[PDB]
Amino acid sequence: MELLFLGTGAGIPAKARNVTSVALKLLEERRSVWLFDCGEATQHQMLHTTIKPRKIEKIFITHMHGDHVYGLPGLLGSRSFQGGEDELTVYGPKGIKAFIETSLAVTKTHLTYPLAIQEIEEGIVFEDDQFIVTAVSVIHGVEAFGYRVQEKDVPGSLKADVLKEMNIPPGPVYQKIKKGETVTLEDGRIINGNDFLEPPKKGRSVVFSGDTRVSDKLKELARDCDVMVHEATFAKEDRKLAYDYYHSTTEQAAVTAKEARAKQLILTHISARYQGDASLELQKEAVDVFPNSVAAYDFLEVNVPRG
RNA sequence: GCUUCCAUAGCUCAGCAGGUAGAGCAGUCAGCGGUUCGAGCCCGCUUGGAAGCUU
Ligand SMILES: [Zn+2]
Ligand SMILES: [Zn+2]
Repeated sequence: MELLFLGTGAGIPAKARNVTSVALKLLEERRSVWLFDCGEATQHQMLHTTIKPRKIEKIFITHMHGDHVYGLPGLLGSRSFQGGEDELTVYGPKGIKAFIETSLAVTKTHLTYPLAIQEIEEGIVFEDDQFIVTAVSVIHGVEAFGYRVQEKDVPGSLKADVLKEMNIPPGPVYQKIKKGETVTLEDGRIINGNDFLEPPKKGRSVVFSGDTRVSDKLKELARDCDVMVHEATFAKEDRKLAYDYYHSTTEQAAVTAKEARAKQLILTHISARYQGDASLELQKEAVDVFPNSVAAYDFLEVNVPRG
């Protein structure tokens, strides 16, 4: 589980930072990549990385603003052109279906893969045996969301040495014991799988805030998460600019991660006003409140470790 | 440059939901790391081959 930042810029693209797009690498977990917002030139940034368009399984959109969506028709089109076979699921607010379908029909684009566009609302957006994604409404003026990718608890390691010692040879019965199933051995021996299993390991959690003002709903959504990817468009000084433009400051994002009891905070959606040298100042403004703060820059890779 | 299939006893390609290597002849399963109880098979990356590259 890795977080590759493709775009850390707010509103209009800059030479330093391209517009918003964060990739959630799940190659070991599910052989795929999950995108969090797809602003213009996301595909272009992807050409300088190991992430391939065909590797994308689902794209989650926070809000309909152009710096988060204008990369969608190009990325979807290229995936089909690279020989895309597997399904792609676009999650977004009301308007995303109109935007994708119109931009693909007028351009005369026929996808070589199935496209599912789910117009989401506050609650569980996607759920299966491995992951559970929940969206929550955020303060931005326009219909905006905050996502949480929650990895469901994995079953504990097999006490294989215990089985080997008990004259149980390694074979296809080992995966059945790993599930906890009461197995009937070749020589007629009944054993409970759960007895030879270590305590289950707690799953990882990444939170993508999108564009938002200081929100209590976002604090609750990011409860005890491994990595909180919060937007910090402005600095501590530009507090009034943040309110009037429906955004958050470095200090505001740091207070949220502190109260949510998050392990790490990554500041994204940074204004073009602040340069490479000024980025450290923004990071230190957040570090004073929440120490494990990182001000994200283009092509930043952050690993999400397990417990 | 990109994206997709090939590299296994000096040499023909056999292999299976991943269960501890099956043959013709005078086994560092290309390297390394990871996932896993366990990797030829799964995920990375580094090497050597082949084929596509119109929104
Ligand atoms: Zn934005
Ligand atoms: Zn916005």
